[PDB]
Amino acid sequence: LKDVNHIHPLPDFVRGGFDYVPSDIFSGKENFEQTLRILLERLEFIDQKMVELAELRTTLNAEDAILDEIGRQLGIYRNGLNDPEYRAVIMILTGNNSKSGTRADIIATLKQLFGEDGVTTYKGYNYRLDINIFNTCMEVTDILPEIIDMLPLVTHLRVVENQGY
Amino acid sequence: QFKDLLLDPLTGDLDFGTPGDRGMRLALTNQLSLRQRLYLRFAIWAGDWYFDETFGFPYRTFVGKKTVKAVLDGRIKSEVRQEPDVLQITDFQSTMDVVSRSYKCFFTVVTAEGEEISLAFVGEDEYQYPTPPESNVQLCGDEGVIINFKNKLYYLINFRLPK
Repeated sequence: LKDVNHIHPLPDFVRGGFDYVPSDIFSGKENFEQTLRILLERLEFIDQKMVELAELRTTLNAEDAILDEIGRQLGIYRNGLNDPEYRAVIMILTGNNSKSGTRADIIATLKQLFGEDGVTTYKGYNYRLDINIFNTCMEVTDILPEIIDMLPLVTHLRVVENQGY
Repeated sequence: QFKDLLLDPLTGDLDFGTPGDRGMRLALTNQLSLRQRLYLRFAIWAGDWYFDETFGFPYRTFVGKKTVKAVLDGRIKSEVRQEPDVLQITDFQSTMDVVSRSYKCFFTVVTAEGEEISLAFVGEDEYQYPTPPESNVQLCGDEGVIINFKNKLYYLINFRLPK
């Protein structure tokens, strides 16, 4: 019924405070109101930017200019990656820390990179595993090094990518 | 002498001034300060201003109720004397009309005027520091000593001859 995240712009900030004019003594004088409005409306701008200072620092929306700072703390350097996929690698490596490389587990990680039906996985008798891609939205060669990391120590892997079925 | 932002007696907004000298002004004369100090004290209904529940006048007690004129006048006349710089109240014409149910009183208040104690915070200074001399006047004299003497001689020559 209520949002748990209380960090939001204050609703109707301006009309508040004006509500503290005692008994409409000054209201309708058009000389005191403008002086008060001009000062209060400055806080509006500062109040608004208080959110982006917290909202924009999250990894989901962080821009490349500062996303590097988030990656730097985790040891994931930009190298030659671009912004749209640099976000992906950060998620992939971080998610690897609570993984076991099971068949059900592997499907889950690939799920975040290719939608619901964009990926499928065949399995083979002698350590063979196969990955199929149908709806890639980013160039895969640069993402490939991580795709190896979350697999068992002895996996034998093939990678094939195509658009659609 | 209580300083504060000047309130226009005619409109109630801040007295930004005439179109030729628009700006902001402070209440300096004790008369102007006391005027607005009474105006605000009477205009704010008791309890309606947050941050101070005890300020204001309790109009709700009288308005809308059958009340005695004499009781109201006492309270009206008492709130005025809460200011520490009120000398006296001269006259009080309290009248009530039963047809329209309106009440309207008249009175005036007398207050003296004080001094400014210090001008450090307001505008100007009262001293007359000297002016440095010009050119070689200091080390060699001044010509004005000649001009004044010449003028004195001329005026004395003028005086003796009858006119």
